[PDB]
Amino acid sequence: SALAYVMLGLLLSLLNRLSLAAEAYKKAIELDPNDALAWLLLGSVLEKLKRLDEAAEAYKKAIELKPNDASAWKELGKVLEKLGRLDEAAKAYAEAIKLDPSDAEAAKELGKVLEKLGQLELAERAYQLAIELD
Amino acid sequence: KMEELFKKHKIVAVLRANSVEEAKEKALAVFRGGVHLIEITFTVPDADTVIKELSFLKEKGAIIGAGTVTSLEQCQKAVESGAEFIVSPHLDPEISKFCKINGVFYMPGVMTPTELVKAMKLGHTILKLFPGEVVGPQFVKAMKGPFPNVKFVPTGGVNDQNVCEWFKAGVLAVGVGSALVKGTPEQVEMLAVLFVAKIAGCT
Repeated sequence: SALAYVMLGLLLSLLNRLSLAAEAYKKAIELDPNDALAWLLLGSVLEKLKRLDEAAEAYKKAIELKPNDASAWKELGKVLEKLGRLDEAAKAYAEAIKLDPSDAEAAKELGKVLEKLGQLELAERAYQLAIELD
Repeated sequence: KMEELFKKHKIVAVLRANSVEEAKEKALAVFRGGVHLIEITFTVPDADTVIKELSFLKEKGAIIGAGTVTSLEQCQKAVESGAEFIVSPHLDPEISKFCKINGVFYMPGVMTPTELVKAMKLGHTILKLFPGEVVGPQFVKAMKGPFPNVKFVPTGGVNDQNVCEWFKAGVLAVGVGSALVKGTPEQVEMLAVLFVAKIAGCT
């Protein structure tokens, strides 16, 4: 039943009933607290539900399970950038590039965070990395 | 050997600071940024104490060594401090004998073909190309013919715009110093993860 509720949340996410999908992922979490897919999907659903403070907590719980997901770190960078922790998001985008230096999106989004944070030289070096990848 | 460790991490942090506490901060940021080869130059006052105070990073998987060694008596304090490799900007034959007997890896400074031959006769096949901003990657690609065994780790003129030119020429690693040293102890960690990414992306 742990997997079935995850498939239920995926189906509900296809019908834009996101709040109903979040309840499905949470039920699979109660059944198995170590299901990293349930945590990662819950973070991406709450991100679109704009529960950004709760969304980052599920993304951190997903990274705590599988600490080598460039998708989870990059998605945590989107939430923390929209939430307001620009320096904590740049540290999250950094861990995403440590795992995959070919992620053209993570390098482009890190240059945007650094450009708003101050260091144009650190941002420019990140912009050129993303441009060379694609 | 140390060569296989140079071939893996492919980057050496030529750390130059002013105080002892300033050096320990930048070494922590560089290691957190993914760079495991840290070259602590002896121009830093009391560099033999910085190397022995960073001994805990050798458990975390860091290779701390002493760089810019002018005299052999300076290499005495370098080996006794706990450095795992000795680096000099010039070729000093008496330092090579001391590092061979004590069992420490030594990378001399070479700029000419004759300085390379004299360093090869001492048994060295891994030389430091100082200053790389004068010889250029064309030098490394030129010595690939007559000396197919020498492996260069340049120090000068190695920036992010041409870091792939050095590697595609035939270098073993690169020693970035000015780019990694400049910045706050949090900008230094970010500068490392950006430099490690470009090296991994080179063809």
